[PDB]
Amino acid sequence: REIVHIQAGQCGNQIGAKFWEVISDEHGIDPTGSYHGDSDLQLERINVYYNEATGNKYVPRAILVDLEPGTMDSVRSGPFGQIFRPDNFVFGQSGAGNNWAKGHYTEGAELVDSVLDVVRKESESCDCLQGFQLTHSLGGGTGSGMGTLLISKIREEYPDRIMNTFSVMPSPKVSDTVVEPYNATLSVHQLVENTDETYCIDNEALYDICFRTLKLTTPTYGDLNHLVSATMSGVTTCLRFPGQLNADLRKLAVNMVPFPRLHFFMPGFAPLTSQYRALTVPELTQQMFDSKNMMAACDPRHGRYLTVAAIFRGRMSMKEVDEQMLNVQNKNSSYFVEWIPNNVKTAVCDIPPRGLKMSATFIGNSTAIQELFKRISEQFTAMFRRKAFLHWYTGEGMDEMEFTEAESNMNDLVSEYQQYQDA
Amino acid sequence: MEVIELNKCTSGQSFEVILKPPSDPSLEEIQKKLEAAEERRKYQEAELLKHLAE
Amino acid sequence: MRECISIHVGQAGVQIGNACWELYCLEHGIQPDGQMPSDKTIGGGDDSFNTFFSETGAGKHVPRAVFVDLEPTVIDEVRTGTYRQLFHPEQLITGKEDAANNYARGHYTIGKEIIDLVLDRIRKLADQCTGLQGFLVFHSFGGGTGSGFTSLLMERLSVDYGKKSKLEFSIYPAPQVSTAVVEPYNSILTTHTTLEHSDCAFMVDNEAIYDICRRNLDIERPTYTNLNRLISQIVSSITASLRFDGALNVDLTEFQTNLVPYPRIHFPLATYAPVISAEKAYHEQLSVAEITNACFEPANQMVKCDPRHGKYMACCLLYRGDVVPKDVNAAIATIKTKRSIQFVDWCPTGFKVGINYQPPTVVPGGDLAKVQRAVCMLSNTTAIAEAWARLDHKFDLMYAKRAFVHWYVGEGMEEGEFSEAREDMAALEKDYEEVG
Amino acid sequence: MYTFVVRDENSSVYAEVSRLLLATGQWKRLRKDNPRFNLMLGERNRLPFGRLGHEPGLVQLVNYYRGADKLCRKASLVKLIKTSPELSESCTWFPESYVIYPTDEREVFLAAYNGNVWIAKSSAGILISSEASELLDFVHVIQKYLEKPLLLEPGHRKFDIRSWVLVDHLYNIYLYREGVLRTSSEPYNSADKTCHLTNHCIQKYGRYEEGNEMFFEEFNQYLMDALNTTLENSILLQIKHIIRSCLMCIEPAISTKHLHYQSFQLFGFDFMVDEELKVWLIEVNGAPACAQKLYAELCQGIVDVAISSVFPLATSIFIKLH
Ligand SMILES: Nc1nc2c(ncn2[C@@H]2O[C@H](COP(=O)(O)OP(=O)(O)OP(=O)(O)O)[C@@H](O)[C@H]2O)c(=O)[nH]1
Ligand SMILES: Nc1ncnc2c1ncn2[C@@H]1O[C@H](COP(=O)(O)OP(=O)(O)CP(=O)(O)O)[C@@H](O)[C@H]1O
Ligand SMILES: Nc1cc(C(F)(F)F)c(-c2cc(N3CCOCC3)nc(N3CCOCC3)n2)cn1
Ligand SMILES: Nc1nc2c(ncn2[C@@H]2O[C@H](COP(=O)(O)OP(=O)(O)O)[C@@H](O)[C@H]2O)c(=O)[nH]1
Ligand SMILES: [Ca+2]
Ligand SMILES: [Ca+2]
Ligand SMILES: [Mg+2]
Ligand SMILES: [Mg+2]
Ligand SMILES: [Mg+2]
Repeated sequence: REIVHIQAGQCGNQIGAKFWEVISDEHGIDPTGSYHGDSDLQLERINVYYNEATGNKYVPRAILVDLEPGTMDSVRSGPFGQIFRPDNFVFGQSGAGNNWAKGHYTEGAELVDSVLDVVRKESESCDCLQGFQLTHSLGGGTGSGMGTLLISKIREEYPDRIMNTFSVMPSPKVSDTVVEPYNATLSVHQLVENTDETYCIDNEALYDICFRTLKLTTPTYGDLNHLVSATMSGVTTCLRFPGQLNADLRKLAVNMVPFPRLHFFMPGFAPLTSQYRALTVPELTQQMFDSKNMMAACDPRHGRYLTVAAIFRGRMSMKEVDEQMLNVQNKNSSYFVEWIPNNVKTAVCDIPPRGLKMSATFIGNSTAIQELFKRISEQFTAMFRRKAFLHWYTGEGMDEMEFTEAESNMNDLVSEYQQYQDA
Repeated sequence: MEVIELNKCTSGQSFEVILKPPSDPSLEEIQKKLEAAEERRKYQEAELLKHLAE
Repeated sequence: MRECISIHVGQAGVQIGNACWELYCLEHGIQPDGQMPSDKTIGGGDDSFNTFFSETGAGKHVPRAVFVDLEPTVIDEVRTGTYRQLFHPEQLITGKEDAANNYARGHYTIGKEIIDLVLDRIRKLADQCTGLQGFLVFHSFGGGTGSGFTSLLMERLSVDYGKKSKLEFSIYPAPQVSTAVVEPYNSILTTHTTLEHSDCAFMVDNEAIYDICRRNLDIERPTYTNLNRLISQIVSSITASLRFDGALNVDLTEFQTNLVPYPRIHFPLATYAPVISAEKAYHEQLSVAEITNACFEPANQMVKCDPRHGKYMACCLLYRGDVVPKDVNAAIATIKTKRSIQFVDWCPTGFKVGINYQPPTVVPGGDLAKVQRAVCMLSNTTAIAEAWARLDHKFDLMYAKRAFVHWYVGEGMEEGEFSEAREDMAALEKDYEEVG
Repeated sequence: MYTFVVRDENSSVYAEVSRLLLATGQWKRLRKDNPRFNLMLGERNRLPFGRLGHEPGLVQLVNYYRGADKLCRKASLVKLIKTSPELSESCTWFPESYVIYPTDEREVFLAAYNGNVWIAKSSAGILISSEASELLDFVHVIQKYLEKPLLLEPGHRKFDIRSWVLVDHLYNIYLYREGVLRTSSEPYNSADKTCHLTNHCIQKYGRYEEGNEMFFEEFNQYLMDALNTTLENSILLQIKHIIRSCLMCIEPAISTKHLHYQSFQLFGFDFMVDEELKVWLIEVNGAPACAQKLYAELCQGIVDVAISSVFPLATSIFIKLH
């Protein structure tokens, strides 16, 4: 049950590269694609993310996409850079100028067919493809505009497959250009329609975690990406390792998404330490439900959980885990909807991440995520009411009506979350 | 309390104790329902592809 | 001699089937390679164990069994495991991708494409029967395949084998052992569609098995292996009458005659005792009176409910080991004066008793201690309706908001099937109420 | 902390219990339909006992015993006493009673009938008569009316005694040390419902004791002054005997020992005393109210004995009947 991974644009490729570093290390794959692990658990489900080539070589089922060569040259020169299939680097030269229209309609449209050629070749050598995961940001041009164009084309060619994204949401605190709210608003509408699960990663929350909790005076994008790659490893654990769970992409979406448009998840991770100290189960459980450990800058106490997955990694007492999960649900009794019985799942995997004896990953489908879309909507409207910076988009053939519709659609999404928060 | 119907073999025995006395869809229809669901899936997919074509 | 065909559907059905056939082989002296030295008739026969096992000319005893699952990982363990040589490859059927915890996907989308293959493989087993009795069907309520494909299969079995009995062993969902959030939906949908096709169904609540493993086996965190080896003991005691010489419950029809006076109300409660830890250093053996008394303790039931607040329609006691009728009757006498046992007015207040002198077999290296005597009580009591009420309430909570319904409509199921199935369950709950 | 739900808004006792729980700071009240509670203060009718005790890792306790209605309905009580061998048709402390439908006992009542005053009543409507035909013309119970009650002086007036009994989850039987006499203000006339029915509403008067309620200290002092005996000796021994007999009779049917959820329940036993100082059981109430001045004490006792015993917090007012 193979998964095809796609990483698009600068953010998408830098976070994607770290993800492949982390899980190659977990599966025992060295920078040359040779396996040197010591546990058969590492190979049991290796084909979910890796093809097997002769010579005992494992090659990520990964497609690297960008409209300029720079970031993918850095990937190819990076650690584990030689592990990727050279044919799977698909790139242009023009760039997308942080412009959703260039990614979606002009520059990106010139390149998308060759990306689909690589997707098709990867899918054709799948015994039984589960679906796709895309890593990208929403605030630039290639990941945002060409990324969502890609999702639309993949849906057209594979309408019965699952599509997941790890989507980095822009924040003025960690911003490259002023047009990020435009690019994000245009993309969010695409994601509402064309993904089954979107992990919402807010650069504001990542920065605040690095500065306030990790005691990093000057966080870099690399520091932010350490947190993301750790979270992506934790959320895919149940696909990658022979869990008793027997989970695939569709089962995850069925259990997490009660209404088709409400599929935007707040992820979280624990521990986050500024260390050799042993973490007890009560500490792990308390931290993973703490707003300060969550990676969308939304307060869960401002909304209600529809569904929650909590994934524990390492050797620990299951009985202690259950006692803490019950205790934390008591402390948050007001914050779980009561019309979805038993909507908090506990999963456990024996293999711990590197450098930790135990950890926990949190995935919440919370109505508080509406705060994230409200922030974007506000920043969008402050500029759009004066039509500021629009010429960059109308110069690529877009009309103002398409902005009005995208804003209306996101405000609708906010209304739907509020509807179920008060149910 | 009366014991009745006591049967014995080399493997075991059985009996009854009384404490007190008292006081489909056809093949064609299944095929039809399966085909109706398939057609609804086909209609929903055709609406999707029309939407993507727009 | 009349053959029985076992059909195991989805992960729970298959893994429980593995545990059962392992135990059967130990009870009958069949080695994992299929050889059975005690069987002096080579290549055939009509002994009682032949109801469950056919024979090849080479002396191999082959289960009359089909394993079906929509993804291959569970059945692949059968194909490579200890008892791999026992089954013919045609008996192990796998698809490519599963039903994703979705009744509609198992019933309509994927079921439509594999049902004809499954029936062909069953027909091949049926063709080797001289007098097929019918089917024993193992499955979960909660899984997409166990709920959705099973109900499709039961419908087609009623078409293709109209005069044959069909018994179910059904795993009822409990959040303590990994459930999907939509398992109440799947359970109601499959019960509605299967109700008229099943003659007698034994529900096993994973919550009860889980708690028995915690309390009596002192297992902190029961695994599926722990659960299934206990379930297989109970299944074996229920089916022992079909596989050994005897006069009680000797064919599938007798289960209906003895346990089910009303067709829709066909869910007998199973209670089992004793369950004793094999790691227990010092253990005193329990008498006939003590194990019979334990049959009226909710803590030993396969479904947690309170029979004191229902009425009995029928009651069967199935003993294994050192038990003679005189002790059974003495124990029953004492129990009647001390327990709230109320029968419906149109049924006799009585018990059908079966004794098999062979004590229960335990898997070497298992968690269950060998005991000198054990008993399984099968009682049709209205108290089991509590399990339906619990499930219908969870269904109602979610369906009022239409939560997760789009996953089912997306597979071509109509929304009206939800309320149709729920209304059938409402009438079922009312039926129990009128009787009780 | 601990969690509870309230499903009977009309209960004075448990509104006070809920008040105390919240005032401990270690209990949180949830919405009525939240399944993740430790403690259910349930509705009087159709309480969903079948949904209790199935929440992973939650100890669940409810303030009603499933099956206790057998004791707390009039026809049920008659049937239980007649058909239970530990109580017997020869039961000496329960007035001769017959169940009559408008299983039926019309003929045996007519036989015994053939002092002949009976009272017809139901838990669903009260007629005291000396003639058999009038009662039948009027599920009901016909009970021998106690023609010679003990009459308080001055006033020549009837009364009944209410005892409060708490049965906890271990089936310990606790008799609250304070009972109430509910008196008639009118003089007793054996030759008008007000002098024959002691109910508070029917009387509501106040002339001899406030709200027609006399408590045990005054009643015991009266028994000493007028009859040279005590409340414990002449009456309370019989009351404790009757309470224990009733509750032990149904214990195997209702006990929650070895059940997946636990029950406790507060009961209201009502007694009559005749002029020979013999005590008669009249009825058992399954959802009693309390006397206004005793609410504080008994409700705190319920929290100490029935709730905190299962859910511990970070002299006894009860007599333990054993
Ligand atoms: N006792 C027991 N219960 C099981 C076992 N396997 C799964 N379950 C229960 O079965 C239900 C889940 O259904 P499964 O049988 O795994 O699903 P399936 O039939 O394979 O259907 P899909 O995987 O959705 O296609 C849950 O309630 C599980 O707890 C098992 O081996 N033993
Ligand atoms: N057999 C009997 N002999 C004499 N008096 C009787 C009697 N049965 C009932 N009574 C009188 O009738 C009054 C009310 O009768 P009953 O006990 O049936 O009403 P009730 O108990 O349902 C209201 P509550 O639940 O508050 O007690 C009692 O106070 C008692 O004085
Ligand atoms: N990344 C993940 C991981 C899991 C992970 F748990 F599998 F790891 C789940 C998840 C959640 C969940 N629930 C969400 C909250 O409501 C209850 C169900 N149930 C399940 N499964 C149940 C059925 O078997 C397969 C896994 N998985 C979701 N996303
Ligand atoms: N977390 C994280 N965010 C990034 C990274 N690089 C860029 N961003 C954010 O991504 C957005 C800019 O998009 P980018 O990927 O650089 O543009 P693209 O190449 O056109 O897709 C802004 O919101 C940046 O804050 C990164 O490496 N990590
Ligand atoms: Ca160009
Ligand atoms: Ca033979
Ligand atoms: Mg950039
Ligand atoms: Mg499965
Ligand atoms: Mg009353």
